[PDB]
Amino acid sequence: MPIQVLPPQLANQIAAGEVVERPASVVKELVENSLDAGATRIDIDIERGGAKLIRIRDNGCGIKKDELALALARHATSKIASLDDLEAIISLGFRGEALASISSVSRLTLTSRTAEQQEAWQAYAEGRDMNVTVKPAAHPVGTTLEVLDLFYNTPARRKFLRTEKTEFNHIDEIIRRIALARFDVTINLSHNGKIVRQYRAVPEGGQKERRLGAICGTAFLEQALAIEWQHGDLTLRGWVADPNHTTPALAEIQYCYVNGRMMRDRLINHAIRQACEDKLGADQQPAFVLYLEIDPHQVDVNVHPAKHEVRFHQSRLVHDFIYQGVLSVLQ
Amino acid sequence: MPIQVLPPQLANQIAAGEVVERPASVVKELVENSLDAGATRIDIDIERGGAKLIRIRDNGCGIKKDELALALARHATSKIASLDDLEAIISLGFRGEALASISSVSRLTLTSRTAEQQEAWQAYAEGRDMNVTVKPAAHPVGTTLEVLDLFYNTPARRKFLRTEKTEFNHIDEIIRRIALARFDVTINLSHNGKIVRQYRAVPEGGQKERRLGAICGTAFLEQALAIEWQHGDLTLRGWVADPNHTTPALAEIQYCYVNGRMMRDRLINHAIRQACEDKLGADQQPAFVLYLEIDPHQVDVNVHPAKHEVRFHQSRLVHDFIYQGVLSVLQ
DNA sequence: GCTGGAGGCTAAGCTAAGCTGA
DNA sequence: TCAGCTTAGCTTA
Ligand SMILES: Nc1ncnc2c1ncn2[C@@H]1O[C@H](COP(=O)(O)OP(=O)(O)NP(=O)(O)O)[C@@H](O)[C@H]1O
Ligand SMILES: Nc1ncnc2c1ncn2[C@@H]1O[C@H](COP(=O)(O)OP(=O)(O)NP(=O)(O)O)[C@@H](O)[C@H]1O
Ligand SMILES: [Mg+2]
Ligand SMILES: [Mg+2]
Repeated sequence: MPIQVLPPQLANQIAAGEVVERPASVVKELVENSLDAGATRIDIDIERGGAKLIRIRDNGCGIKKDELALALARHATSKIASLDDLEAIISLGFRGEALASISSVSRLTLTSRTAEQQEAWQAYAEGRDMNVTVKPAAHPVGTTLEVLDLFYNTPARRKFLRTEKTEFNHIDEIIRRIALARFDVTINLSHNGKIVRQYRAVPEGGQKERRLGAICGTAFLEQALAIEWQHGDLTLRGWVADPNHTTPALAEIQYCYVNGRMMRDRLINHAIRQACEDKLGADQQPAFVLYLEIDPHQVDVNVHPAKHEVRFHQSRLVHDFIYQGVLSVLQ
Repeated sequence: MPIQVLPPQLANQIAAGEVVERPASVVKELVENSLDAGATRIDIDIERGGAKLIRIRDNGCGIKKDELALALARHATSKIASLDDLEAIISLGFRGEALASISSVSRLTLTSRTAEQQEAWQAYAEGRDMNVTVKPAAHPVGTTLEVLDLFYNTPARRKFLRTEKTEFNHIDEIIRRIALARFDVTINLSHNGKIVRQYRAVPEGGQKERRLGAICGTAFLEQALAIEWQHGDLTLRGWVADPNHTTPALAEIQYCYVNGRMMRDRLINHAIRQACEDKLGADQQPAFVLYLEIDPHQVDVNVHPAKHEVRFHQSRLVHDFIYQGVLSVLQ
């Protein structure tokens, strides 16, 4: 058997194996792409638990017609030009294996119109080589993605899809986590056409209690302890629940963000777990939302396909900083 | 800010961010390539903790000149042709992004000679466009990879290399895990030219115990309890230590394999952790080397870039099966 | 003697609570 | 004001 180059559709389907875990991961990737384009209104429209239709609409800068084809392509992005840019990144996007993977394992139609361009355009990728065709359409300034029949072309991945309810629950979990990360963009979720969740954006210099309550819950809000802890460029803000009377209903909310990204990292969770176990004695594991800010040069984020976990250049210092911050919180 | 295709060197450097974590990951990837290729003698030579030179030599099938050129390329492999092959994986390779990534973040000089072809060939990929140069060389039947000056051209990642000692410790850990996974191949590790570890291959139907002692110490062997728990298609074989007198020195040995690949999976580790914490006190978490064998269709392995986390189609059944197996072991 | 790095399910069905229609 | 339907929480696989 010879060493032969995989056809681009097959290569993208393999990339979809790591970056597209469930319909929830498709919603996360498309929402992040909209947020990086400076969008303020995000309208997500899940149908049949994401298996049938996932539609995301935004009021972002859009994708001009000629570059629409290269947007759907693989290893093609407008967020890095060289390794130096990758060292100091601010966007939620580095590589071009985001739209390529989803378009490979589904029927992805990309409708967009930039503010400068008068007329909107559609683009969808099909075939063994994933060629893209651009048809004219009507849309306001912004972009709309429709992911239809997810894993239609990969029978094995469809076998992995769970029931309609659980898949929407995972999509709702990702929407809630994105909404907390950015308290400045309105996110409107809708399942089977019936509105499920609406978060109205609090403007810069506003009250953060209302939206956080709508996402976390009233119990978390009345039991929230807002914090601010700085040892230099390391700054840890956010709300931590009180462990004295935390209920199992509140236990599900354990989110941590590093420079505005969703972190499911071992180091940070372990630091909080040690802090909780030291000033309590047992694993009550109280609810918390922590926003950590560091120079992007002290952190490496190109570590995981879905960019959940992160590698810190100052691992022991960051662990000590988070541990001291949570220890101060429990006072 | 236009959408531009990333140059191949940059794209491969980004892939290296996820697949090439440390010199240990480079040793793991190159050793896996040799085993699947069919090798009985693997000779690894780490110099200056992997930072200066990593050389892996095998007695495998080798790579002919034209296929040698495509070996260094990205998305080029001889282990999958279509999705059906990806469903029915019996090899340790799916994508072509491992050698492309290592050749991107280092000076990779692949040298090989197949059994049939007359003479050996040395091939290396260089430049921002990653052109491949194939010069003549001398080598017996098999292949040799030399990774020199790891992360020389990526200063951002070199700062993450810890020391000479720790990097070799991680390489030694991966070598011991590979050796246990296949008791069929001789693996000879050498640091700065001084032999550190030698494991001689036990012939088919041979006694495993002596090699297991060389990898996990005599204490594991006097405290070993072999198992064969089989329910339906699921078979959990291997050796588990006794928690009655387990030392912290033995606690480092917690390896688990799914269809003969090294798993750092959340579901499996969690199941063993629950089983140990139910029939023990003070979180004893005893040492174990357990081989799970499952139908290749009921587990998905294309889940993580470094392939140490699997997605099971029957998550609850597999968790219960492993939990029951370890619970039976602890009596 | 000092120094790195942190193990840690997941999903479906049933029952209870709240809101809307008769 | 009471009954029925939908959504959330809990339990077992
Ligand atoms: N909603 C949007 N509005 C405007 N531009 C967009 C939008 N979505 C995607 N784009 C652009 O289109 C390109 C498509 O590439 P993509 O694969 O999404 O890159 P990425 O976001 O950097 N990838 P990743 O690292 O996986 O997150 C991006 O570089 C964006 O700049
Ligand atoms: N030691 C070796 N001996 C023989 N053939 C080899 C060897 N190493 C690599 N090859 C061949 O070169 C190709 C390149 O493999 P590589 O780029 O590492 O990806 P892969 O191993 O096929 N998949 P992945 O698990 O992602 O790394 C393989 O398909 C093999 O056919
Ligand atoms: Mg993207
Ligand atoms: Mg490989």
